[PDB]
Order: sequence, then C-alpha cells, then structure tokens
Amino acid sequence: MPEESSPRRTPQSIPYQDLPHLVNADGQYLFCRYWAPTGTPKALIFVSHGAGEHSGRYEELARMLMGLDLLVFAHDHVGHGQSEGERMVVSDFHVFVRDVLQHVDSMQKDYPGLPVFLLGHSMGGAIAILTAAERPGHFAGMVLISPLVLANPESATTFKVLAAKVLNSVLPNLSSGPIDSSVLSRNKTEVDIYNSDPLICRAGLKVCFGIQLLNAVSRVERALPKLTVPFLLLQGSADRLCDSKGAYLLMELAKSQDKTLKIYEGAYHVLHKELPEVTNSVFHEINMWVSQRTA
Ligand SMILES: O=C1COc2ccc(C(=O)N3CCC(Cc4ccccc4)CC3)cc2N1
Ligand code: NA
Repeated sequence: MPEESSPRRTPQSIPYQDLPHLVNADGQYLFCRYWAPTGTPKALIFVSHGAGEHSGRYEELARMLMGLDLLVFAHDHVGHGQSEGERMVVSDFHVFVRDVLQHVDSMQKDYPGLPVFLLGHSMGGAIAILTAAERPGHFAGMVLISPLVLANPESATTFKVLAAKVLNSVLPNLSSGPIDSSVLSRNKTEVDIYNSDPLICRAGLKVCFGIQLLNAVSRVERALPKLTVPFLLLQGSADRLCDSKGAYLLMELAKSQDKTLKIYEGAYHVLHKELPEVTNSVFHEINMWVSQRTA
C-alpha cells in the first residue's frame, strides 16, 4: 500500500496543513493572512508587502482596515516569510503579480460583487501598480506607501553596473551589500524590531533578484500611462530606498482621474512604521481615503 509523503512545511518547519495557505501556479505554497469583520464586508483589500519582509508586519494597518468593515487579506510573496521558495529569488518579477491575481480571484469567488482595493509598500507597491495595470478598471483603488517607482539614483547606478556583469558571466552567488536598516525609519524602535524579526531576510540582495527589481522599475514606467485606478500615494521626502522623484513621476504620468499625493517632510522609507506623528497621520489618511471610497 503506498503512503502519503511527509506533510509540506514552511521554511520554518510548520506544516502548511496547520496554516491558511494557497498553492500558486508553480505548485509553491504561499502562507496567507485574513482579517475579516464580524458583519458583511463593504469591500476586500489585498496587502502587498515589500522586499525581504513579510505580511506579519501589516498587523496594525490590517486591523485598522478591518475596523472599517473591509475584509483584509495578504500572503507572503514567493521566497519570503512563511511561503515557499529560495529566499529572495524569483524566476521573473511577474510571478508576484500572477500570485496576487490568483489570491484576489480566489477571494472574489468567496465574496462576489465586492469592490477590491490594493495596498502596497515599496516592492509591494510596484507589484500593486503592475497588478492594477494588468486589469484596468477591475480594482476600486490602490493605497501606495513609498512604492518602488524609481530607485535611489546613486544606489541604482552602482547596482546596474553589478547587474550587467552578472548578465555577461556565470556568477550565481554574487550579491550586493545588505540594506542599511538605519535608512528604514527615523523611529529607532522600528529599526530594532526589523533587525530582530527572524522572518525578515537581512542578507545581501542577490544580483538575480536585483535584476528582477530593475525589471519591476522598467515595467512600472511602461505601466504608468495605462494606470487609471484611483490611488492614494504616501511618500517620505528623505527616502533613501525609493526616491521621492518616483512618487512625483507617478502623479504626473498615471492617467487616473482620482490621484492624491501626500509628502512627509524629512520622513524615511517605512512610513507606516516611522515616528508616531508620521505613522498616526499615515493610518488616519488611509482610513479617511478608504472610508470615502467604501461609503
Ligand atoms: O518595512 C520594510 C522592511 O525593509 C524593507 C526593505 C526593502 C523594501 C523594498 O521593497 N525595497 C524595494 C527595492 C529597493 C532596492 C532596489 C534594488 C534594485 C533595483 C531597484 C531597487 C529597496 C527597498 C521595503 C522594506 N520595508
Ligand atoms: Na474561493
């Protein structure tokens, strides 16, 4: 008699049978999160995390959104957090967009006729833009927190040289240095929390993944004149990771009839985990923006 193989486990050795999950088109398990209100939801909202991090970092934002009677859902992107895949590796950047679309499609089957929003930070913002651009008119709105539109110029110039060298030869281990965690937020407690989280990949950026982030930037640029989805864009003026010039480019080139930019003067990258004055404003602005578009 044949036997069923050992249960599939997360990279942290937890069986997927014990966790909310989804199997993607490549047969990879993605770890899922849900925050549903007690009553009938007004809308659905997918939360799209950034490079190296995971969906668990959106607990507070998701509970605020759930408090607005929205059903919030997320997953860890392939190669991240509790999902399968070699850490910080992706065959093509579109895998992330395809998987967001599978999860949105699955949720819309369980909750038909509901409007669907996207919330994305940084790489997760680039994924949200490409997701909305793939399906014009399907999403009700997008909330972008320091989305990856234009990388820091000095950082991108150094990386593009490193990328062309990997593209010309066989160097599977080549990586750039790790992200300077101090540039993430002026809130030192949040920098320390980021450095303490075992689900975060704090290793150097592998050149192959960096090339996919370069592809994301190129694709976002091409997608902008196709964008018609309503959006709220939040950007720090002192962001060393996603250049503020990218947020002005998105406001200028998107075709969306409903677009709003809020600049946080002197703020760093992770606006939803910045100094309390910034973070409280970020939560309040998202709250007002989504409440106005779900009323
Ligand atoms: O809360 C956190 C935790 O720490 C992070 C770390 C990374 C990012 C991120 O997604 N990118 C996009 C990619 C950026 C570099 C890049 C490389 C190559 C091309 C374009 C940009 C860096 C910033 C986001 C956060 N946010
Ligand atoms: Na379903």
